[PDB]
Amino acid sequence: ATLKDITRRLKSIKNIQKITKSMKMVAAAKYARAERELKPARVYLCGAIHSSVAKQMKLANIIYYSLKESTTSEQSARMTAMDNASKNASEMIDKLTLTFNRTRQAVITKELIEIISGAAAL
Amino acid sequence: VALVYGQMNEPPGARARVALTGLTVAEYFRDQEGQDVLLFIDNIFRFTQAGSEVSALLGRIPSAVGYQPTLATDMGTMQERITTTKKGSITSVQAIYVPADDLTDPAPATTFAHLDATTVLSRAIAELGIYPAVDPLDSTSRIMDPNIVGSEHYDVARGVQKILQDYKSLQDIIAILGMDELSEEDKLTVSRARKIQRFLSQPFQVAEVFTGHLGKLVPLKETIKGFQQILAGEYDHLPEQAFYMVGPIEEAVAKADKLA
Amino acid sequence: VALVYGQMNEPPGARARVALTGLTVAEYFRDQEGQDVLLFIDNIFRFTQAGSEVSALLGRIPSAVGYQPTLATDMGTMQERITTTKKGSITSVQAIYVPADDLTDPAPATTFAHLDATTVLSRAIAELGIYPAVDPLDSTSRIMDPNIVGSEHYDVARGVQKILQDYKSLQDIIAILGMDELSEEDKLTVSRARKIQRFLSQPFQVAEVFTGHLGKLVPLKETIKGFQQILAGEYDHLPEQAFYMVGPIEEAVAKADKLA
Amino acid sequence: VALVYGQMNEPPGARARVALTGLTVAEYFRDQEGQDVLLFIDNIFRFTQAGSEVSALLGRIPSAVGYQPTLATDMGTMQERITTTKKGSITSVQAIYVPADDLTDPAPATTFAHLDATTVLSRAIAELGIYPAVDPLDSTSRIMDPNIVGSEHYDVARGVQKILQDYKSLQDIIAILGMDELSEEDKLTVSRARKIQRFLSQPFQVAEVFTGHLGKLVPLKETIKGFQQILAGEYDHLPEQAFYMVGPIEEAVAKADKLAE
Amino acid sequence: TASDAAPLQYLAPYSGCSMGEYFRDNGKHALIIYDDLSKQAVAYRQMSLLLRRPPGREAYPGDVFYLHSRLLERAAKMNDAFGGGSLTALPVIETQAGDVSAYIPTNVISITDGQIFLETELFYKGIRPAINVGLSVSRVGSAAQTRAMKQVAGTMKLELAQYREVAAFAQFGSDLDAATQQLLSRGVRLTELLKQGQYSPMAIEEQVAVIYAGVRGYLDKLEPSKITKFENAFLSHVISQHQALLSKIRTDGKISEESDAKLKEIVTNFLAGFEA
Amino acid sequence: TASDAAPLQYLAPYSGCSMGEYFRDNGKHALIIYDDLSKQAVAYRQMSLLLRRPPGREAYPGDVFYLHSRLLERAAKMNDAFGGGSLTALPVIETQAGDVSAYIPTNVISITDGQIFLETELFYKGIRPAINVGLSVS
Amino acid sequence: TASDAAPLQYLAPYSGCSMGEYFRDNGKHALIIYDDLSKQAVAYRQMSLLLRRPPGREAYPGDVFYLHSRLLERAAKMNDAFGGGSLTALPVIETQAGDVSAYIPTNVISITDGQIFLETELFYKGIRPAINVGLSVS
Repeated sequence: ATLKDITRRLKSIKNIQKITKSMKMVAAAKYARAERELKPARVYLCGAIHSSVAKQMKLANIIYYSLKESTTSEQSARMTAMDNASKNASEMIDKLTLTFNRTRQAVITKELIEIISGAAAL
Repeated sequence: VALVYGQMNEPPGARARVALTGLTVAEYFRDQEGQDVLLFIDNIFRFTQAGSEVSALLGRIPSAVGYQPTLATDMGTMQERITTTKKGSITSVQAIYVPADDLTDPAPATTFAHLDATTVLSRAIAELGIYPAVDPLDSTSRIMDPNIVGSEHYDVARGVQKILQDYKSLQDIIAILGMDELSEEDKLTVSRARKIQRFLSQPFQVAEVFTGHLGKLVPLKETIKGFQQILAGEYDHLPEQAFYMVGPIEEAVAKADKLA
Repeated sequence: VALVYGQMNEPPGARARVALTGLTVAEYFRDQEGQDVLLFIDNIFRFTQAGSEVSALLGRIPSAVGYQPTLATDMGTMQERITTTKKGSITSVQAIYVPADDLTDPAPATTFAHLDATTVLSRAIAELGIYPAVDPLDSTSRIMDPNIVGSEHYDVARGVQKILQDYKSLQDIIAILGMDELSEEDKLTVSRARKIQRFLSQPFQVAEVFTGHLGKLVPLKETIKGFQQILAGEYDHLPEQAFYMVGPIEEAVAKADKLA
Repeated sequence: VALVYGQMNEPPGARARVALTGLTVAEYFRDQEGQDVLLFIDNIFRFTQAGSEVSALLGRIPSAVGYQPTLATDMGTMQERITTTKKGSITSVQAIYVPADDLTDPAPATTFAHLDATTVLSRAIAELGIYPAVDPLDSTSRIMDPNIVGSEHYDVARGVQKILQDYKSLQDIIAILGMDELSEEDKLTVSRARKIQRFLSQPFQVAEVFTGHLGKLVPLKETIKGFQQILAGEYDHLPEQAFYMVGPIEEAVAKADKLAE
Repeated sequence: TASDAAPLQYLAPYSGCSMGEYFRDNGKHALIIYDDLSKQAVAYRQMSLLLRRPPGREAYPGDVFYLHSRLLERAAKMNDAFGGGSLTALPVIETQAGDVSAYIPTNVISITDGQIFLETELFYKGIRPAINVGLSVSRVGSAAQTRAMKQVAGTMKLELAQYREVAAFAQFGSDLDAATQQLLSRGVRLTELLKQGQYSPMAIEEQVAVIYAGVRGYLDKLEPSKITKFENAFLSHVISQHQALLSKIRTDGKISEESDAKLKEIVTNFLAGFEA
Repeated sequence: TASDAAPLQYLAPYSGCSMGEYFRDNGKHALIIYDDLSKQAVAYRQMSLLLRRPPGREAYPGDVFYLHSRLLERAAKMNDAFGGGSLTALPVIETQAGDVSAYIPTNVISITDGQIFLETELFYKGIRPAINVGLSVS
Repeated sequence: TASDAAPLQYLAPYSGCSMGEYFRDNGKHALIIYDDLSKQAVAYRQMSLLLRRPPGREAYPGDVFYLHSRLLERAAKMNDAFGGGSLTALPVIETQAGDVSAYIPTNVISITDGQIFLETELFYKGIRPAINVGLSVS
């Protein structure tokens, strides 16, 4: 580990955490809209969405149905997913900072010990 | 107040001792007149730093992170003179500077060994207009134990914080999805929380020459009751601004009156 | 068995020489009786530490991390007597304590070069509940040669490492986003890797009191095999938990039934 | 050309002085003849490493990173002679080694102040096969002034740097979160950046043994223009690879076709 | 300079300080720039270690803090009783890889009344001067701003702080509400107004006139790419044609309700002109 | 305590141990609580840096593991032929940010016969004693 | 080897070099492998500290670069005027945590005419030799 290496990840996981957090607030928004619009229609990085259909994969009246549903489920899915992604990014920003300060400290002591070692051998 | 100063131009040894000098003075109003003195060391980090400078000058090998080998004793011989003896007590408000934002840095780490509470002033809170701008969730105390403050005190306090915490949660929702999937319940935690946040602000007699307002020194009893009732639901009808910058709950009531 | 001891309670010099003493006993059986010896040492790191304890007292400028400048030669003239020869055989197993978990520490760091096989234990793995907590991508053996263990062995071995290495690189992304975004193909390495990782763990008689399970001893061909099949996709239907804490693969299938 | 040598097979002492000898030869042509000199030193770090190597035997407490306590002044009284005066002109090109690749190391760190222009090379760039491996965001010149090179020169340069910076920031993020969510506005700068990153490489005439490519020398206007167009969106159709290891922008266009199959 | 013996590099800042004190003491005002305090610290460290005094962190002597504090304290605002003269000091510290916590950067930050933090990332992103507005500070604050400036500085400071909260979202803002989408816009325009070429310092009246323009919302519909061009020309115009309004702003020291209205028209007609 | 010379803080645990040893040595049973070995370690390190002994990992002198092994080896369960008595030691060690890999914590884990790790998370979340049941051992 | 005195380990490279120059100076061709130059540096460091020469960066003598430059400059191609013989050297250096930027690693990379960098990641991945194309040069 290098303070410069650790500061890269930290720099970036700090961003990924804010992006991810922002994407959920959006995902919640659309999902609000959707649960309402969903109401009526039944009387007629998105989580494991596209795959769930993909695996098990191998009019209008119902087309608007599967659609009006597949969007509540999706905006639902993206929401929770991005909710845990920043939950993960946060455990990491807190984890990396500790590695950063252990190293930061360690680097300073290591140097001084080198100086002191050389001074003392004169 | 008596002011003792160790200016930044002074040599290590002077900025090293001035906190002891201030200490000496305070010990008098306790050991000679048995009062309850207040000691303010601004700032506790420059004390430690002065210690290291002196140490280095005396040619002693620095320890971890470059501080003095005697970091813990230099601190202990001073901190320990601050207590409640049978004659009286000295209470110290210490301004802390945390290096590198590193709370495990030897300077700060050592220092917390002695602290019984933290008063976190917050710029965010200030922005709510709320003053004193103390953070109700970040500030802490060792004596917030029912076995020490008594269950009532302890429960109110823990009541105030949770509500303040819960509201914090909702804060995100409100702004995005709009303030209404909010339950007969979720709408009450907010209301009260917002009343509380305000009830926690207060007018200082020190700022009278300026706020054109009268300072309030609310009593502990009045404090616990105040918040007790808001939690209780006794003033849910009262409006937010009734609680902004007042003393005892009674004033929250009267302000409401003048606010029709 | 002959027992020699110089434990944690002795002054440095004793700890600095008992290894030599156990060592000598072993050398007698090897050369004076052409005997096949077994030599167990717990812990050889302590000999080096002992050396670092007296070194300042001998008046030496310290080398890196405060260790003695003679660290390597001291390990060397000692490690070089722990060896098989034309006269006799010494199979020696030495426990090597790694300070602060740092394998880059001069002590452990300088010891790698003296072994033919190394079992590097990991806190991370141990914390996952995998025992023995052996790091599969960090342990090695000069016998891991096709012309010695046979290519069947050599290919399963490299097979297992390759899949765990692959899982290892996916981990960074799995860490923020989980598995969802993973490729169907990538998710199969992950499944297999997590099943291989679990199948590498096993109950020891000696650790029965803690595993809650009966110790198992698996025969080499049973190991080569069980790992082949896993690799080969013959158990992609079983759950991971079926593989955790078992001996032979046959027991992993069973556990799966019991898990229903 | 006069040559002076004190190589790596010499004792610290020789290494602590050849630069002086070299520099002394050069000062003569500057002052006593008044000519335009070109001074090449490879590598001036060696002068400073030379000194650190005997320093302890000179009985000194070490400064940080092992260096001698007189590093900066030792460097100062020397670097201050390597200079253009009213009598003559020196154009010194000094190679500067960077220990452990750390630009903050007391030596490389102490030398920046002695320069008017700096070309910082990076193993992270080199590692990608981009030669010369100059770091576009860590290289500077005192003449990168609109008042000196002109605004076309200046706006292009800064234009190229903004986009490489813009792309640097996104790098770590599309790394994990991928590229779909990015705004077409932002996936175009990823594009252009990756092409510029390449258009900045060039086959040197002294490295054909290395690149397997004929060396190209591009004229200042061919450069400014080539970048101006990439920045302008005028080649968003050609492939990145077309921009790698080529001289002038026309070779990037030709190379596109050759690659076209 | 570089080839002058350590002790002269050491002294330089004090000997320059004295020179500025002659003004301070005589009811006159003086400005002093120490460029850099980093190099002088090095000069001092060099003598300390060669005289064999004990070395502490980074090999600096235990009295390196005291070397700068005794220097930077000689700057001060006197009382009329003493002449009302002053000495302002702009000390420069060179950080490394942005390590504002390294030793010398820590001392001096800790001694001075505020810091102007410059950043490479900003610089290369086009923000020149590279001032990191969020981390820069002025303990003195408004106690030193003019009423004219405050009249504008204040809301600018605030929308910026607000943008800074949301900025990161921009580049992935696949669907942000128009509330925050608003702050991103004020954000980028206000930011473009802080840009500046070198060697061309402005008169406080010219700065408020331009700041007023975006702060009031006039450049909100303008293209980010054009604010630099707008200001330049807009300011060229009022420095040409309107030196009577600027003289007002100047004199009245603030933006009267009048001059306010005059600026409204001046910018709404200039802008119209501008996007023709 | 915090105000006694380092040498006294350094000494303290050995003295208490000798007192516990009387009981161990006479068919009796004692319990010794060293609170904390963290601070004793810094007291000993202050002594060691002042004596000028080479500072090593975290500036701690090379023999701080022995400062602790010697002490804790004395807790022990004697057999009948020696009284059947015993000494039980519950030494305390303070970690920073839950970092149980630090030099001192590791030292001490490599001496005792198990650990009881209390977690800050647990503590706030209301689980007290804040014991970490998976990590802790006997 | 490991039990030979530090000074033997230290000398060993120069010794072997000299045996290679015999061939180099006589129009013959030699190839020398220094396996490895890491352990020699340690030997040098030890010999050197025991002579009381002040330790330098990382505890090594301030002249470890010199220690290896002096040696490896000897590998060389002589012109026909000197026999046209040659000496080719393949020195080995051990990195830690694949960190090639490390001080010693770069000290030696800055003397030789290229490097072959082997990564454990590539090795485990199946890429053997684990040559890292990008980071190796000639």
